[PDB]
Amino acid sequence: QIPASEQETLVRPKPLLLKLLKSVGAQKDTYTMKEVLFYLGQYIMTKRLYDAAQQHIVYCSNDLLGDLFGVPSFSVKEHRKIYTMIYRNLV
Ligand SMILES: COc1ccc(C2=N[C@@H](c3ccc(Cl)cc3)[C@@H](c3ccc(Cl)cc3)N2C(=O)N2CCNC(=O)C2)c(OC(C)C)c1
Repeated sequence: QIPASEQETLVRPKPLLLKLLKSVGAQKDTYTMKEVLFYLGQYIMTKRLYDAAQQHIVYCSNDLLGDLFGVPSFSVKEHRKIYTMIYRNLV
């Protein structure tokens, strides 16, 4: 859904997103978008923001992730919409 060139572009998270990434072991100030998604995925799995019965929805209410994305839940199927929510959180 997302072109490879766009996934491989270097970006600079704002500090709140950076906090999130660091919490699951990220160590740098800049990442490709593909790396940002890897660490966000790790964060969702670590904090169990998944739902066993309807796995395609992430539940992020009362979590830093929901404050950054501006939503209490989102569909994992919507890659462009997820990219947009992440771009809001970059310098
Ligand atoms: C039918 O149910 C599905 C279908 C697809 C996905 C999914 N899809 C993957 C994905 C989704 C969006 C993008 Cl832009 C890239 C990769 C990845 C993922 C990565 C980052 C985020 Cl923010 C959310 C999910 N993701 C996953 O499958 N993940 C999350 C990361 N680590 C995992 O072990 C599994 C899914 O994830 C939930 C279990 C959270 C459930």
